[PDB]
Amino acid sequence: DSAPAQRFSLPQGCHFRTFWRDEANGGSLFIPAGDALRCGEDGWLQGSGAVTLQQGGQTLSPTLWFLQGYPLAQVNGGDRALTVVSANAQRLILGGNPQAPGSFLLLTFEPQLHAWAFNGEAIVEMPRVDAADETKIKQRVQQAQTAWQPLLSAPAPLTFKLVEKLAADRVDPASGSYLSVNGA
Amino acid sequence: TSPQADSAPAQRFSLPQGCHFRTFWRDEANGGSLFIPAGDALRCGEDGWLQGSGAVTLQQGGQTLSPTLWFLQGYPLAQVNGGDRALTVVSANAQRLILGGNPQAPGSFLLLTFEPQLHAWAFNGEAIVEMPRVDAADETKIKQRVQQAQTAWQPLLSAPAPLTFKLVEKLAADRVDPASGSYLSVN
Amino acid sequence: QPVALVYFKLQPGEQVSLDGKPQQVTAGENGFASLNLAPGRYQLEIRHNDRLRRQQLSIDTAGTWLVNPATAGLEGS
Amino acid sequence: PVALVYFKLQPGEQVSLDGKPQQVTAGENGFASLNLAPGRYQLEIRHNDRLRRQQLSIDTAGTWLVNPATAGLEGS
Repeated sequence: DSAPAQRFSLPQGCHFRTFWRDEANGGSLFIPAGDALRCGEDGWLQGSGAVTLQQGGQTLSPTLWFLQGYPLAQVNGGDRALTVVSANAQRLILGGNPQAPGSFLLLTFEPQLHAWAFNGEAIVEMPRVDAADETKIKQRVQQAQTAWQPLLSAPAPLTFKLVEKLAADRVDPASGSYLSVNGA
Repeated sequence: TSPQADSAPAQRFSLPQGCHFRTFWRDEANGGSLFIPAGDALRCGEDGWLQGSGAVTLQQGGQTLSPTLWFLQGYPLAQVNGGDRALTVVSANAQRLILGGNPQAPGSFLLLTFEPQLHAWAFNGEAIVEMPRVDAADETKIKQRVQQAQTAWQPLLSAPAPLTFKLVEKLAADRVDPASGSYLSVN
Repeated sequence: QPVALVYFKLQPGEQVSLDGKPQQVTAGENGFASLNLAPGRYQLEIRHNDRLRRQQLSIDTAGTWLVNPATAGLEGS
Repeated sequence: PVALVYFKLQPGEQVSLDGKPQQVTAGENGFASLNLAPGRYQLEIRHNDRLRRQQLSIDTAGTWLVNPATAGLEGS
């Protein structure tokens, strides 16, 4: 809830950050030092890596993409510099996409992955007054699609939630959405 | 040398008939389950908190655990059972619960570590005795205080056994380890 | 008829369903929502975007259940 | 190849690797670490009679996050 993400280091010295609570469940997470992993000058892990998770008779081997130390699933921005607008144990908001500055991706924390995962929720900040024009809606959404589609590890279902302002202070930052435009 | 204890309070949950219990439950999105039967030995205190002994069922990873738990002021306790005795919960958090208020040995406390897989606090043998270091220079006094504490707490022990006694000048209930600063350990 | 309380975490935006039928429940204190269920076998589903969490509920005895629905399709991650 | 292994530890908990006492202290948020070469190690974390155990199998370079389970849990 109010808890901060915990920082962990790779042997080389680079740092990653996620939520790990002690469930004494025998669970494990292994992040191999890999050739696709990079360290930022800020000391935070960046890049992609295959992780091995084991818990309760299930092994998962997702390829995760790190941004500012945060492990992300279902998104691979390669080297693109994005910003984590907000991150907590419930959700992470991805922004700073110069190609669509008023658009964001929502990633919900997946406990079994110890990472934030993209499940299709994109948020587009647009004045309700402007949304009285189906053409202006289409252009804003087309722009967000163009900017975010290349980062979708698996190009996947993309729904654009139109809001007047992102509520980074809320668990659901798209609360108050007035319109939903399906993407591709 | 002990950090300050986590301040988050236990979450309150109710039974069908209105009584309540309190523990820590995190969403691990893994199919985990906890079932508390409205059993006959479980009564509601006037504080509305569950009290008494009950078998709880926990399932996760295709595995089941069926511990007998003793509810004291709503808190699920394992490896300790005082029936209808009233004890003092000095502190309770996601890390540990400190039991005191034993009339037969005031100045003595039991440490119970939170067991995530049980969603309950379990006793693992740790007892704390508040005793000045000057008194501890006399072995007659140490033997007296530790024997009183053992005699006082052994009736509540599911499996009666030698307890490890950590002598502290003062209990640090604000810290993760309330026995931080223990100057001697009798076992 | 209802003999057991079932508690689960429910965030704003999430829809809970039982046997396919959405339930109008709101998270009370602690971020937990509750359902009162009679004896029976139920499939609990929580949906938000493309995320689906599922839990099979076997209700027989009177009491309280705390459940953590499992996310489906993590092997595809 | 060397790997870092992180685990949650509470003050007063004793850590042993293959029976050998390890003077590790928990850090930010009660997390402790060991740097290990390739091989198998028996991690034991004891809090009085409480025993948490996990076999660590190190082979490649990287970081492990582990949550050792409590042995002999009441109800088992």
